[PDB]
Amino acid sequence: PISPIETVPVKLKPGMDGPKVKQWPLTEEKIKALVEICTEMEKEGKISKIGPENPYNTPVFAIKTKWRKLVDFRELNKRTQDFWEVQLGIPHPAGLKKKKSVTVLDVGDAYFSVPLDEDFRKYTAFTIPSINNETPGIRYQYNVLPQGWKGSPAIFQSSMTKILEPFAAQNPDIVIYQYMDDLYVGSDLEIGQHRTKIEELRQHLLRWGLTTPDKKHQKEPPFLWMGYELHPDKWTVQPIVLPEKDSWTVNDIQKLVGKLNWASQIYPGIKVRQLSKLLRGTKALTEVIPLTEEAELELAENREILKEPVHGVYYDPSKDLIAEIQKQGQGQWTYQIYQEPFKNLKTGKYARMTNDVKQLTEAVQKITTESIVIWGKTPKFKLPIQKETWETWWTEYWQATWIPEWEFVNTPPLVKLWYQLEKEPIVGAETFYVDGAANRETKLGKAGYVTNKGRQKVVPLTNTTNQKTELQAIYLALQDSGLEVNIVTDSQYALGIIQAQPDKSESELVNQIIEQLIKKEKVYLAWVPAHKGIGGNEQVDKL
Amino acid sequence: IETVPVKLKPGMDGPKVKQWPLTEEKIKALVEICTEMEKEGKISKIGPENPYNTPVFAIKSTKWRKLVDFRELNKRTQDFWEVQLGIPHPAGLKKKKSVTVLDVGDAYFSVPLDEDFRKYTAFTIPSINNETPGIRYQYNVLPQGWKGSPAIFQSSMTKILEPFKKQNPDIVIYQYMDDLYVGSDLEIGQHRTKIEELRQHLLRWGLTTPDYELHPDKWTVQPIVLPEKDSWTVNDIQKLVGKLNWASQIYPGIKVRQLSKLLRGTKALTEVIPLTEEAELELAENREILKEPVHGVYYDPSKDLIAEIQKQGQGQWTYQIYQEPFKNLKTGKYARMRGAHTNDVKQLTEAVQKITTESIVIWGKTPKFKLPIQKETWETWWTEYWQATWIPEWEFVNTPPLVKLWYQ
Ligand SMILES: CCC(=O)N(C)CCOc1cc(Cl)ccc1Oc1cccn2cc(C#N)cc12
Ligand SMILES: [Mg+2]
Repeated sequence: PISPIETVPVKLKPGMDGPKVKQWPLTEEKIKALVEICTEMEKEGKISKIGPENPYNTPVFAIKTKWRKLVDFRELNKRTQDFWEVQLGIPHPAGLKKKKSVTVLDVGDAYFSVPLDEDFRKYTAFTIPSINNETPGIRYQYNVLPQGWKGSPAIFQSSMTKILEPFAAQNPDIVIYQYMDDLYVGSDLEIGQHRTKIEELRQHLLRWGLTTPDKKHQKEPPFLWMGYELHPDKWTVQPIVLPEKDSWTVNDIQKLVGKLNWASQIYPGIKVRQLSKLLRGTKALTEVIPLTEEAELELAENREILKEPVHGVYYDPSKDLIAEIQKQGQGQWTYQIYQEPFKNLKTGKYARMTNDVKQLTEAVQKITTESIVIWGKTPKFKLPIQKETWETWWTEYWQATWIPEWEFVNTPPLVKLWYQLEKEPIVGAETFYVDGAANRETKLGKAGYVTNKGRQKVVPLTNTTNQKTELQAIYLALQDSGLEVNIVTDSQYALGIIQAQPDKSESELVNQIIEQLIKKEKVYLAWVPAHKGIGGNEQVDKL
Repeated sequence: IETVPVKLKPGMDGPKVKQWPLTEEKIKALVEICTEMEKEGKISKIGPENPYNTPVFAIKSTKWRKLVDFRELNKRTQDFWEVQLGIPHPAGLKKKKSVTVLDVGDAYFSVPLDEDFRKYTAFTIPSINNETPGIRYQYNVLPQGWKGSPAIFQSSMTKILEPFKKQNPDIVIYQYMDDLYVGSDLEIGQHRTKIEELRQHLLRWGLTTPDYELHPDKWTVQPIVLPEKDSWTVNDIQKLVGKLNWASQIYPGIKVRQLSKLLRGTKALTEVIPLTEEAELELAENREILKEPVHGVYYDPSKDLIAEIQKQGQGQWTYQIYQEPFKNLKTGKYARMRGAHTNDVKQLTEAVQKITTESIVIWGKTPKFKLPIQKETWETWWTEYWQATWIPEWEFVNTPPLVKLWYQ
């Protein structure tokens, strides 16, 4: 019940007054069950009865083998100061250590067990109607953390934390995790000692006014906690079920791709590429979207890896931490986090929002951040790239980039750079003076070149853009050239794309250019100011 | 001692910046530091009724220092430390032949902080895996890193430095945050002596100081240099014209038409075109405009300073500090000379700190950096080589430069 805990002082947001909300009378049958419960928790000191001296007020409702009392504190919540933010996010099972025993304890009636700051109790007042509605109303306030109030979770937390401290000191061999209204207590003491200490905790708590489950009612493993299966030596996601439907709604696609990523912390190889390409189409809310063909293969592959159940181990800090990365295709990567070879701590995927290597770097970041969060260190990495490849790319990349200690793993699809541009123009190679263009309104375009040997081309283009033709120009010079070619363009856009050494794209143009560049033996690409009058006479022909 | 009351800019609420997660090694270091500091009154544990927060980090000799990032709280109290208690910036510090930087942040830790202000200095030591709520402190004394601390303490500082200033009327002394910059035109050896005098003098008055030798004589806008070469090619002319054209955005007096006419006929890139006199005069006429400095280039103190850094390869970084595009107030270069000892993020971080130190000396303000690095990467590894007490503001670029040699 209400505890000898010291209250946390609360005040209202600056220059605000307490709620003075309206109370429209309700069912006479309701008004009955309300007072039956309302004066049964007054006798327990959770509420009191005050006169009309206080002007604030809030509304109260009923809901249902019995009834239950509810107070929409929305108007008060908007008016009370902000607090420390109740912890955002959850401990990941991958980052717990195997303890010989773990007991779960849920505190009964938590918020009602903690006193509410005295000089802020006036702002919790409500009125129970007198049926006749002209008959007078009985006024109550709260003496404890009201249900669903803004301050309740955060004050409750700090009361619990404080109450734990005296026991945490007498017993440094046990480990209490806090989560909302639960306590999770592990220990590596023989099951007799551990069961003795659990009862020591319950009694401790009970003397602070926090009821808690007896050994008879202490939950038994595996534990069904926050969508996980917590076995005393293994963890897994709870059973995940994917529907076989004919039609699919926007919402139905949202709920599916969620249950899949969820599954991907521990089921390796899961993909969501084509499945989500669909929702990205429009912001439709409940429109029906035809399952596309590629998506269908993805869902079939996901269904296959989900058919068998997969488990992860927990963390042992004495054994180092490893992360391994696989490329999957079309900008999809998978990785595993483990300490020994036959069970993973957890798994996951990265996706491209680009060069094959850049993406890898971004994935090593994603993992690195996640490791720091979950375990407090970074992994050593096993990576599908030759050290000489990496050293070449970063030394020449315009961003600074960091690569924690890593090792090469000769497990394809290896990650490679597919072509490199020449640093200086090629002697004994034809030089191409490309350009391109189009008309905003007309949407027709022209691309061509003019080489030093006097060769010249122009190709008409429909449904093109000043930028899409500037890349067509380059593709023309690659189609019509020997194994060594010098190309010259006035388009920074096109120079930018090619210099980025992209490995693939959705733009099929760029893919063809890539297959040309991988085919060529030596290409030097060079940039000159547009409309400056040096060999750019090729813009006249395209113009 | 009485507490200087600190009001915030009206309509501003205190900082609410989420705390980054940290390696276990650094959490452990922070818990150590704070247990000590709480023991000495410097900070106190606070409850949930305090909703503010300010990130904390751990940096480094062979010992861990705490470093609080008060960037948000500083902007939210700017009147207090810039308008109300402002510390004027000496325009002659940049002209000294030598400037040593002295850490004096330890002076603050004795001075109490206004009781009604402490709530906004909240910070949190995080926990691994979210296993526990987080340990919450707030400061009871002027905190290192806050801009109000030095402003509050300048009275005491002006007094403590009076005997030294009278004895050494030519030595300049500026206080930015937790550091004194002392410039002299003495011989390096005299300078280091005068500095140990000031250290001893500060020690005689109860100010501890532990244990960068900057030289703002070589600090200007460095000039853009065309490549000099014995022979010139079709391609060379083409790089050369491109560089000159971009400079036109800076010196509109770049006269180059006798070069465009140079190779008018589509020629191979390797064609070694010869030199025209009419052309070569447009090249010497242009190299001269390159020696002179810009026109209109002044420091507007109403505006913010902007730094852009480019990676150059082989351990070389270039930088420009400007306020408006193309009107450079200063440009320069950095080079870390330790291979098999230095890596990219170390260089960018040392670069960032040298540019800030320069900027404090020249202007008493810090620039906002345009960093060439992935946001998440930088938010993970900057503390590993951060050695300064302040933190400038930053943002990240994703568009690369056109020609890096355009700046060196
Ligand atoms: C089934 C348990 C098991 O046996 N192991 C080896 C996992 C380690 O879990 C803990 C370790 C320590 Cl040191 C203390 C407490 C531990 O329990 C939990 C930690 C986090 C969240 N929780 C939610 C529930 C439920 N419902 C229980 C736990
Ligand atoms: Mg913090």
